[PDB]
Amino acid sequence: KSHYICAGRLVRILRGPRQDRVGVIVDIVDANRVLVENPEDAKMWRHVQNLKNVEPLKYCVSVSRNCSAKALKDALASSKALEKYAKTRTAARVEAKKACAVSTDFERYQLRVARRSRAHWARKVFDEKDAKTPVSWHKVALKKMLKKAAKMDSTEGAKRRMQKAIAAR
Amino acid sequence: AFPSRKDAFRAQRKGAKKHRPEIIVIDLKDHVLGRAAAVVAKQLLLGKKITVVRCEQLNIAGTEIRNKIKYLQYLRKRKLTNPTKGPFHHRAPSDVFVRTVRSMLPRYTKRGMKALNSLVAYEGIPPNVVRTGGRVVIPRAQRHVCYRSERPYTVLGNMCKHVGWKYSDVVANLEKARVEKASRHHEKQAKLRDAWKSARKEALAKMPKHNVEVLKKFGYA
Amino acid sequence: KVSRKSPEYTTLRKSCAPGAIAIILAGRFRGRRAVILKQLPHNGPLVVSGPMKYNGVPIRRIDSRYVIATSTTVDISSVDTAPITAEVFQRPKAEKPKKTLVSDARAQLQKKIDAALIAAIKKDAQGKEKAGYLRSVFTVKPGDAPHRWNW
Amino acid sequence: TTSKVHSQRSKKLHQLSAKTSRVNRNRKAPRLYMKGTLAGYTRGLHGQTKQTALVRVENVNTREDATWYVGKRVCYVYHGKKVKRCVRWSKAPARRSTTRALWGRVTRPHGNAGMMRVKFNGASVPASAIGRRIRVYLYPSQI
RNA sequence: AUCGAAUCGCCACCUACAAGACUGGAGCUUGCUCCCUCGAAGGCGCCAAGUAUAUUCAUGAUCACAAGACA
Ligand SMILES: [Mg+2]
Ligand SMILES: [Mg+2]
Ligand SMILES: [Mg+2]
Ligand SMILES: [Zn+2]
Repeated sequence: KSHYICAGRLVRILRGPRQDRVGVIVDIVDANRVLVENPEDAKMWRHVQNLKNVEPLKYCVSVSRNCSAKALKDALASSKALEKYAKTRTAARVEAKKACAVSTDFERYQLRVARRSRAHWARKVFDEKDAKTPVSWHKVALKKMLKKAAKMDSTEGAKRRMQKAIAAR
Repeated sequence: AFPSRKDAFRAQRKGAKKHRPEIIVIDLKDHVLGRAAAVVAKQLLLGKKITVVRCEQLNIAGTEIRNKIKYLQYLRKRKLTNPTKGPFHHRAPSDVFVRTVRSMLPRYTKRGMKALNSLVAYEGIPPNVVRTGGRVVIPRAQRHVCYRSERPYTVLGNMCKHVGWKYSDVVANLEKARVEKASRHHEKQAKLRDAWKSARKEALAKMPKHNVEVLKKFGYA
Repeated sequence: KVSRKSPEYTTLRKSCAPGAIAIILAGRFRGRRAVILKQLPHNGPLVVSGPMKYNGVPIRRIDSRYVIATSTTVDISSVDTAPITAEVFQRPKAEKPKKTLVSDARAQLQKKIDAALIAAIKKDAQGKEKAGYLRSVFTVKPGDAPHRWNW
Repeated sequence: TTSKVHSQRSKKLHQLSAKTSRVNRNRKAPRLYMKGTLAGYTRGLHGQTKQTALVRVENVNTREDATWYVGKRVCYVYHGKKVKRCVRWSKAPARRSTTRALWGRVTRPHGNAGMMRVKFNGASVPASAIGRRIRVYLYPSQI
C-alpha cells in the first residue's frame, strides 16, 4: 500500500537542487508543505519542501512533531532507516544514475564491453538449453519437421536421390 | 494505394529489400483529444510519420450529453444554398481526431498538407499495425494525469455512436478478437521469455568477474 | 613571456596534452580512437598515431578542433616523438601533366613510433583494457546526449 | 520432373539445425553528427526573417543543452537533378553525385527548450528544407 | 534500365491487457508491521561471436554529403 505523509516518514526529493536526497518529514505545515531534515546529509538541514516534490518511502522513524535535531538523530540512528534503505534496488538505481552521469568515455567503454560480455554468455547458455528443450522459433520448427522428414526420407526412392546427388557432389 | 506495375518492375530491377519508413505508432486510449492532437500536430510539422490507433477511446472532459450536443451544433452548420460544398461532418472517431489535428495545422499550404498527409488514423488496432512494433503514449496528454478523477468525462466512441457513427459494434468485436489473439500469443512465448531471463541470470556465473563488477557498479547485475 | 613568433609558442587547450587519447570527429578516420603524440610548432596541428595495428590510424596530423581529447591518458615519455617534424608531412611540388604507396622513411617512422607506443600501452596497469579502448569505435546512437557527458 | 519440395526440405532442415542465436551487429560506418530538423526561420506575427534558421535537435531539450552546441557546424543534405561540381571532384571521383550540402553554424540557443538558431554561410537555407533532416556535427570541438 | 540521388537502430525477449483513490504478496492494528524477485531499466546493438595470445589498415597526405549503407 501507499506510504502516508506522517511525522517521521522518510522521503526522497524528486526534483530541484536536492534531487534524489533523503530526509525525514519531521513536521507538517498544511496540505501542501512539510519541514524536511536529515542530519547525515550535508545539504539536508531543516527546510520547507512542497509535498508535490517528495516521494514517501517505506520507513517511518519514531519522532514527534517539531522535534529537536538531537532527538531526530538518535531516532534515525536507532531505527537504521538509512542503512535499510541503502540495501534496496531503488537506492542502487539512484546511485548508479550518478555513476553514469559522471562517467567518462573510458567508463562508458567498460560498461559496454561488460554488457556485451554478459549478452554473449547469455546467448551461449540459451543455445545450450535450447538444444535440449526447444523453445526458439528455429529449434521448434526443426523439432516439428524432424518426424515428417524422417518418414519422408526413409523410402527407397529417397535413398537413391540422396546417394546419387551426394556422390555427384 | 496498390503499387503500379512500373514501381514493382523498378523495385525488381534494383533488387532492393523491403523498406518501411520511420513511423511512430501512438495508442490513443485514455488520451485527451485536444492535448494529443496539439502534440501530434507539432510533431507532424517537425516531419514525423505518425499512425494513431484506438481513436474511439479518446477522451473529452465533461459529460457525454454536452459533448454530443457540441457535435450536433457543429453538424447543424452547412452551406444553405448548397449542402454539397458545405462543411463535411465526419462521424468516425478517427475522422474526428484527424479534423482536430487538421484545425491545429495550416491546412491551406503545401507544407501543411504534407504534414496532414503524414498522419494515419485507425479505430482499434488493425492487423497491419499490430506487429509493427511497440506502441507509444503521450504522457502530457493522458487522462489519468490530465483530468481530475471526480469530473465526468466522455469516451469518443460512445459520443460518435449516437451522432452518426455506425461501426461501433464492428470495432468492438474486432478489438475483442485482437486482444484474445494477442493474449493467446502472449500466453505462448512465455517459455521463451522465461528461458531468456534465466539465460541472462546464468551468464553472470560464466562471464569474467571484473565485467560483473562493472555491471554491479552501473546497476545492471 | 614566450614570443608569439617563436616555434614554441602555443595556445592549445590543456585537454589535448601529449599522451592523451582522442576521439576523431572528422575525416577518413572519424569515430576512431587515437593517441595524441605532439603538437607541431608555431601553434600547429596535433599529430596522432593511435597505433595503426589497433585501429588503422597512421601517423597523421589533425586540427585539435576535429578531435575530442578524453581524460584517459597514456604515459608516452618513453616515446621519442623527436623524428616527427614538420618536414615529415611536407610534399614535393608536382609538375604540370593495389597496396597503398608509402615512402620507406615514412614506414620506418611509423614502425618505430607504433612499437614504442604499443610498449607504453603494455606498461600501463590498465593497458589491455586501454588497448581495447583504442580498438573501440565511437558513434552517435539514437538517444545519445553527448552534450551531457563527461569525457 | 521431381518436385522441389524434397531438396527444399533437406536445405531447410540443415539451416534450421545449424541456426544459432546470433544477433545483428551495427559494424557499419559510424554517425558522427546529431540528427536535427529545421523547424523554420525566426519570425514574429508580422512575418519571418529568413537569414536565421531554427533547428530542433533530438535529445536537446534545455537551453543549457543548446548552449553546448553553440559554434558547431550544421549541414543540410539534399540532392539536385544533375551531377555538379563538389569538393575533391578530381581527387576523389567517387564523391561525384547529385547529393549536395549547405553548411552553417549554430549562433545561439532559441527559447528554453533546446532550440537553437543557425546561420548558414552567405545564403539562407531553402524553404524546401523545412521539416527535413539537419546534421549537427561535433566539430569545432571545445573538449 | 534510365538511376547519381535526400533518409542513417536492429529484434522471432517492446511489438498482450488493464489500473493510477494504487496490480509483488500477507497480517490486522487500516496505516502500520512483516515476507519477497525489496516495487526507478523491453532485449540487443556501438568493431576479436568476446574481453584474451591477437590481428590488414597510411600517400583518401588536416574539415568538406559516410569516398559507404543488406546490421
Ligand atoms: Mg499493492
Ligand atoms: Mg489520477
Ligand atoms: Mg555520400
Ligand atoms: Zn509515522
